[PDB]
Amino acid sequence: TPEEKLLRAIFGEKASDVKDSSLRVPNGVSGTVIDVQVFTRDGVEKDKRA
Amino acid sequence: ELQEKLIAVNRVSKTVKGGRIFSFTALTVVGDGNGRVGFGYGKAREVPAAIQKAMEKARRNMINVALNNGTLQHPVKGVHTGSRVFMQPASEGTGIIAGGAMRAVLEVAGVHNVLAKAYGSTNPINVVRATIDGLENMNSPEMVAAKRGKSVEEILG
Amino acid sequence: QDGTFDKLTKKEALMRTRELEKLENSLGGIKDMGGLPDALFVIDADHEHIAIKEANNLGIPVFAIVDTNSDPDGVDFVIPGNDDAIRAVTLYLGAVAATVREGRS
Amino acid sequence: MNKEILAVVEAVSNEKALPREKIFEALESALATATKKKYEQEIDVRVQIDRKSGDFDTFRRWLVVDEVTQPTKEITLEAARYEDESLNLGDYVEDQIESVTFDRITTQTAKQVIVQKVREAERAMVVDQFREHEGEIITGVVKKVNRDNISLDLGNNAEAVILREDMLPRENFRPGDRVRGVLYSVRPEARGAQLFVTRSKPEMLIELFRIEVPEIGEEVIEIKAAARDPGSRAKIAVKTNDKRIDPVGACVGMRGARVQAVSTELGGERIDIVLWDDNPAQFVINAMAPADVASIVVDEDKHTMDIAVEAGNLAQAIGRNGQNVRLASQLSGWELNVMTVDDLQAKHQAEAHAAIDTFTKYLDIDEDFATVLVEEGFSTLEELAYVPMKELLEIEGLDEPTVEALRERAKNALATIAQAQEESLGDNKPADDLLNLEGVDRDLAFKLAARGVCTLEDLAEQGIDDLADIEGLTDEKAGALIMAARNICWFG
RNA sequence: AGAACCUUACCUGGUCUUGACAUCCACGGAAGUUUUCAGAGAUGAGAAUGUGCCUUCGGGAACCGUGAGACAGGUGCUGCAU
RNA sequence: GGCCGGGAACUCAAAGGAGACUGCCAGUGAUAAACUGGAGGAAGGUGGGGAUGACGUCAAGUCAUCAUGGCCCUUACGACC
RNA sequence: AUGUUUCUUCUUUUUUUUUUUGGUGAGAGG
Repeated sequence: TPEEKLLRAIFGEKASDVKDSSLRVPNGVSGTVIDVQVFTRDGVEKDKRA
Repeated sequence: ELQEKLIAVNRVSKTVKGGRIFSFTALTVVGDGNGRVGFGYGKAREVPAAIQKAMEKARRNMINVALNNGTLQHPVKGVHTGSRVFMQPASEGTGIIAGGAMRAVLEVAGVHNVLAKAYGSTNPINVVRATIDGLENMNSPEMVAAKRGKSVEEILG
Repeated sequence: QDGTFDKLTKKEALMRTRELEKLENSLGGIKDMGGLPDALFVIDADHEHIAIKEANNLGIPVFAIVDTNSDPDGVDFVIPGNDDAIRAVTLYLGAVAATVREGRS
Repeated sequence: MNKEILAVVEAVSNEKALPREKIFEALESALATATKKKYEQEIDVRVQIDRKSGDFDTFRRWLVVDEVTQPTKEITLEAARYEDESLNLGDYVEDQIESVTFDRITTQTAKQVIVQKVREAERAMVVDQFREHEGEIITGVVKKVNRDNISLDLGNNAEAVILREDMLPRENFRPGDRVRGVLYSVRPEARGAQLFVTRSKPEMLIELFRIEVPEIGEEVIEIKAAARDPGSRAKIAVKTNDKRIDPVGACVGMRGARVQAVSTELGGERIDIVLWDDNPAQFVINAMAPADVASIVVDEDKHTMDIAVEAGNLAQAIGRNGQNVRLASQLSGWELNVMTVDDLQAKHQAEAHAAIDTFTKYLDIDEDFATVLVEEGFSTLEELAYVPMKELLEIEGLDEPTVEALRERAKNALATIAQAQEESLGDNKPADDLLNLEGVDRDLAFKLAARGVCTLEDLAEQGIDDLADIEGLTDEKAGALIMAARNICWFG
């Protein structure tokens, strides 16, 4: 659409009518994150938290 | 309103090197029936436009006659170029007859009692100029009591 | 005043200004008139005789300055006065402007 | 991507006849607003779209101000000039910020702002081009019927409203019906209908006649006045400068065809067409049609006219519920009193007797001399006191000494009547009771007492509307005085 | 914008007359196919043999005959009937 | 043998346009119209040419391009070789 | 210098749409 040609222009890095979703997780439970494990298959770049 | 009444149709031509093109002179008359009379002169290249173009002049040619009791005043001379028609009085004679192609003109003034006779040459074109011109210089008894005598009631008796 | 050249050739538009200007001075500032007025003032009836003919057929009362050579057959208000002067016609025009100063209120 | 911005700008510019610049300014504002919503904090944001590539940079805008009220969106001129010496009050300082990805959310916001810009550009220019329609009889389709208004669709996303007072009393519209009406008001309101359409006001009648009568559209015939009882009866006054044209006959048309077309569009409203006259009395005679008027008496001072009719015509002159006299009065601007010839003569005899009694009582003249003054047209003590001495000297039997004595007596009588009014209220009643009301000066107390408000109780009983005509009394000051009077009389 | 047959509507002679061509009506022949002939050719006189698809499978469209036809055919006239 | 490489300069090939209008200069002429010289240009006055045949005249020709009212043949004026 | 005969005409009344995220195995609650 005209607007969609401008949606392709500036931040078309956002595909078209994009909705890039992270691991947006669901509800029902509270909590406190006590322990985080990160396992990396060998060869892959370790990020800063790993 | 304008109470149309239409009469005339006959060809006229031009005779150019192409040929002769039949224009159509058509005449009529327009009036209320109670005092306002006046006509228009119309012609075209056909019949229905000429009766429509003659209308606009008849809107601006209505001339009053001070219709006394839906008739005339007194015998007046409608002499014009080609016809010398009299306007003979008939005070409620209850007869509406005038000249040929003048009768349909004197339905639109409204009258019901008058006599006539188109003296001279029997032409439909000098009629409608004269049958208003006869009606024009005609005046009701009040106006010719307004000027002569300088006593209105004494000519009235 | 804004366009009139960028829609056709430049050669055409001077004919338009020829059409505009010669119909500007000859149609005057009378384009916002009421079309059929109530009166018309005549300065001289020698060659403007067509007006006093035409202004009489619709019953419109129209004036007339007369000089020695013209006829009153058709005009309504015959006023005498010489038609060949510069300030005197404006003295006539200053006189009617006093009336037109009342001819607005 | 890049070339697509140019193709969208060109398509929208050509289709909506809108400046590309106005579309970009609005997209920048839309993207700035969409960016502001992604931050938890209230930030100021400027977006700039490149006009060749369609690429866009987003800032943290800092409105350069003299005094900072919002440190999250505003920066002082001294601090802004530390970064760029060229900045002035009202400029923006920027901050490298990640431009919002053009998702379908920003896309929807951009679409909404474009649509809103088109309403304030394309649709605004369409309304400007339709300057005639804004005033003439627009045609709409009924979209919705409510109890209090009808919503019309005019096309091109333009909506108009007919209010309940703007409808004819017997009209029943359904959704999908076509309706004509005059656009009488355009309001630039931020919410609601912008276009107000009437079928009840006199302008609807005038414009229907303009469309149906070519001679009115060509300015050959002028409508001078229109008076209307919507869906029942109207009167129009017509004038022409061309003596060859009957203006009434032109508006009626052949056998009434033109006036019947207008009447049919107005739900069978009866339309009288009258000749405008420059003489008020002759114009009122014409306005009273179809009733025959026998005589008119004009009171110029009261702006009223007494209309005598034959006893057989009285019911026609008044009309059903006074409709004929009311429409004639609205058309002329005069107050019209319709009576019989016998009643007019009885009224004039009663007025003459009251004037004779007044002159005999106050001028110390005999009844014979008072009768001569009334026969010469004097009805009030004010006329006798103030009229030019020449008019009084034209009366047979008045000499300059007698006229001077008569004027002195009339002035002394007016002064005695004024003083007796001031003593009835203003020297005792409105000098203590009505004066007590905080704010009443002696002049206002005498103005109140001239209306019969002589006491503080009389003032407590008034409405603001009853006092609105008193010179120097505003509605607020009237309301304050009435409340002060009520506080003393009813709550003291 | 091209007269050996053709074109050709003109002429001689020899021929069918519901006909060169069209649609329809009943029924037959399937359609198809090469070749021997009275004859100038036309037309007409013959012999060997064949038979795709749908099958509501008591048969139908694409092709011709014989018989009644309605018509068909008209470069036969009227350009001052258009 | 542009035949075999090479080239996008160039003829040619073919498209959307740029190019001309009395635009400018002077004399003359009613400050107009306007003729024609001076200039540059590929071309100078609708640059050379074609296409488009106004209202209409010959009631000009054609029924034999086709259509089509009457007329007659319709065992023939129709049809075949 | 000459150029038949009988032969031309003229304007006011006709016109319906519109479309009918599964299986298996184990455990548990009622």
